Amino acid sequence: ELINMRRYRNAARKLIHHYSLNSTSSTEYKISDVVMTMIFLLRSEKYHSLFKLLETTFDDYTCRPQMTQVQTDTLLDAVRSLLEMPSTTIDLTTVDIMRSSFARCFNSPIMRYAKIVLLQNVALQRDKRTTLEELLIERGEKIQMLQPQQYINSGTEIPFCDDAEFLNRLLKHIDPYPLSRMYYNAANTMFYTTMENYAVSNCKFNIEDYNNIFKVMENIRKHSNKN
Amino acid sequence: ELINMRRYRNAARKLIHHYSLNSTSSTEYKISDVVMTMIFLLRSEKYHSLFKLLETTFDDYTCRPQMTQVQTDTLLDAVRSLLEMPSTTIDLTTVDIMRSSFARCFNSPIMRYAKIVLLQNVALQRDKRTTLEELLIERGEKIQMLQPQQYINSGTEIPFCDDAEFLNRLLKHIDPYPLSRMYYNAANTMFYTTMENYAVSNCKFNIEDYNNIFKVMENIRKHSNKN
Amino acid sequence: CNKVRTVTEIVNSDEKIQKTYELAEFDLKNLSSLESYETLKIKLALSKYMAMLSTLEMTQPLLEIFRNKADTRQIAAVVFSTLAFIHNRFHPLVTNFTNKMEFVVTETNDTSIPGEPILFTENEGVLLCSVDRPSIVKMLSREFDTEALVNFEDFSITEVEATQYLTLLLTVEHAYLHYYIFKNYGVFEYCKSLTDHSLFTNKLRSTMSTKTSNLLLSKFKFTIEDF
Amino acid sequence: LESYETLKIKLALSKYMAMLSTLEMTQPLLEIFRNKADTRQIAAVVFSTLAFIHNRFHPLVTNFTNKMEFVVTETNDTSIPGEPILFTENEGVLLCSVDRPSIVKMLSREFDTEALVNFDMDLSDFSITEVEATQYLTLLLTVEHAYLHYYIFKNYGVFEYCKSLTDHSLFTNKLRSTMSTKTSNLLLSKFKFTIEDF
Repeated sequence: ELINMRRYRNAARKLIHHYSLNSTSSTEYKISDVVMTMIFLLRSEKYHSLFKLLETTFDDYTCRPQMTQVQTDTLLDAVRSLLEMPSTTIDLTTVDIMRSSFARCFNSPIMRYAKIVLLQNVALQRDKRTTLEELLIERGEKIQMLQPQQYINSGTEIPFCDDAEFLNRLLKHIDPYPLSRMYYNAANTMFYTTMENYAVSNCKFNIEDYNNIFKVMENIRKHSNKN
Repeated sequence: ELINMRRYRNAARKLIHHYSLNSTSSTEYKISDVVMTMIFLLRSEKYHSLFKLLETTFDDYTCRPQMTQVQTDTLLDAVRSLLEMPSTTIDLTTVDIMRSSFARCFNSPIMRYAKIVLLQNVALQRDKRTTLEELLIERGEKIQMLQPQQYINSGTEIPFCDDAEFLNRLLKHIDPYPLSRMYYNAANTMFYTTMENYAVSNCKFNIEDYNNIFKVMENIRKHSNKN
Repeated sequence: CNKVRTVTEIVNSDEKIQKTYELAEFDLKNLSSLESYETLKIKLALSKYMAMLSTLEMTQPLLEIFRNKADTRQIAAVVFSTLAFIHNRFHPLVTNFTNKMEFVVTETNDTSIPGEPILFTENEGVLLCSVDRPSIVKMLSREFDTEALVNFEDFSITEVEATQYLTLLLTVEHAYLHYYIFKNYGVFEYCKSLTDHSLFTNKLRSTMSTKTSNLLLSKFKFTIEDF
Repeated sequence: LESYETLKIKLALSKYMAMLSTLEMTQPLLEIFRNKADTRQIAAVVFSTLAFIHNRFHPLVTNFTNKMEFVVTETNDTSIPGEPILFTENEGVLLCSVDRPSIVKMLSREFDTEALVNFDMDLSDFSITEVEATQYLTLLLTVEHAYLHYYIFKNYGVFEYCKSLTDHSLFTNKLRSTMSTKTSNLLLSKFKFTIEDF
């Protein structure tokens, strides 16, 4: 039809890859991009589950659809098919993350140049806001309960390969590998997974300071006023 | 049936009013209004022409579509139908102005989950042998970038505490201090600083030749070869 | 050359303070300051880690190793060996783990700790190394982008594959920082670092206790995109 | 002749110290340059030293015939390797840019103190140290290099000034004792000094 299936399918693929915390690369977004994504979701009956979930989430979060296991499983399979990735990597966690992301995006006035804000806040667990330290101590109690799984006493000496030929061949194989991009990907992935953990466990965290404190403190004492 | 046309059309009425009377008003509206308007427009067969027209308004705003007068006539009919406003103040020019308003609104950036900005410093190590003049010009381009701060341009006679007592006390106090040691220290410090800078910048500096030119040429042609 | 000879002479006299130096400092600053040398160092450390893993009697690739929910023996050994590698890198004179460690590997929500996927504790003289399978598999399932976005500002190894090993290396870096802080001081200090991380400025100065070492992240400085 | 010229040299150094005291800067020179925040005092020192060199070189003209500005940079990328005093004219006004880190390196380089050549009254007074005198001498010589380049720039075009920046052999065209360029011991002609490189 007048809608380009390929264009809108790929645009929706990008939007889900990003707003569902599954991808790393960031592409600057426009409103028409999300409009095309949602239109493509509309045109496909199979993804009408997410499409109508978005429709419900347009107005407010005083309600959430009530579904059985069958609808959820079919929705999960549809999302897996859209992502074309390993299937079990998303689950209701990713579903709720995407819902909260899209709900936050749909609300709020249109800004001149982006907003650049995390979505951990007011995302999950409408119940309360519990202290992080108490969660640490309580969950550590359950961690230290039972079943340590390995008793390694003597310790095995670390294996070392002094054959430079293999080290040089590995080095040659890392020749095409750019350190900057790889490191950027690794840091971004670690940070996003930590943010997911903070969101899911509902332990509020110093978004702008604590991790920034890690970085700043470590770099500063690595270079300046080491003494 | 699954789609509420009434609310979609009601929001679209205000949105089209604002965007057709050239009242942008980004404060009033969000993405939800735009997407509801787009869905309602795509819903009926009547506005498929307008949907096709706005398709290329998403990204390529320099390509003027080629259309005849009859197609524009039917499009004007659709515009009068949607606006529900008399065609006295409605024409193709206002339609195109509204089109530009929609394109500008569509291309607005919205929000991101932020990103670990791994750009920072690299120290710009060329990893090759480097010349003198190329480094001088390339560095001087960044030297003259911005921020002129110190503004001392008046022009004044140099202040002098012309009293000899201050001079005499100092001059008597400098008697035990040799000149050879001081001049050695100054020259040695200059040599160390220059070699440090060349080591940092990895510039091909004459091992012991340019500063030798300084020394010998200056001293000798001061002493002789006066001209 | 092997010698750089410096002299400061004198008018109407012949005595000179003739000093001779060496190229060790100049060339050493050139090479260490050169980014190629530090890139070589980073690639060498990564190659040593890869050779360690290959000689670890592990033929299955990393993510495939972490997919095995049934046996956590391989995952525990991987974490153990990476801890051993970092312990080597800080203090080369020590290789083995003199204390016998036990791994409590979990796949539950409660045991997951938001910020330290591998928490390390002690319980009546026996050392506890928490392994959080859900968080680490979430980390290793983010489909790193590989297109050329450098933004400078024979083997079955690719970009994203070695990227996962690098991410694991950074995770073990944080874990080992916490472990070393715990071992140098009391449990209160370790937990307070887990809550503030301020002890990074206490003992890790480049001295006998801690002898420099890159820590990897010193190669690339990274910041948040805050306002 | 050595006694006379030594007296003249120490008199010139005393005048240098006296002028830099007349600048009325409460901060010490080493702390003058350590302070990355305030460029006002450092640029004042540079401007006053340029005035000192200009007037010693040209006693007959006193008032400035030029207007000058200063830009202070504290990064590796800006630092020209060898001439931390970046002096040029931009849009009808001369600019004397400075690389502070190079200078704070220079004035903190474990100055030699031992004489390796091997050969009522008193009370509180103006006391000086060998390190401070050596630092002042190094600063004066550096700004003298800057003023040599400025004079080449004035007496030539910017093209020839740049070619001098490439060669430095062009100092000897005009700086001799003349009715225009008034002689002067120049604070470095007092001693010859050569390298013994292989």
